[PDB]
Amino acid sequence: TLWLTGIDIDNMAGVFYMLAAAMALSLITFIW
Amino acid sequence: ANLAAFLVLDRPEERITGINDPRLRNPSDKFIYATVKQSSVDIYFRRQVE
Repeated sequence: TLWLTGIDIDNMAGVFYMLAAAMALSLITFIW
Repeated sequence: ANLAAFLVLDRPEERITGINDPRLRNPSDKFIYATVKQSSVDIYFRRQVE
């Protein structure tokens, strides 16, 4: 005790996921 | 998320626990502290050797 002691990133993924969902829906509308 | 990251950890410097604070173990010029003079505090510091 005496000695030897002492001392987000997911926003881009989410926006990519929502963009991919929007693109998929747009493709569905286009094919319909 | 930003508000939680702001409020979880307090930006102010942590208070000194006592005579066994981590900064006291290895004093540095960035955190300078001293007593007044050769008074009883200095006698206690000299008597302590750890």
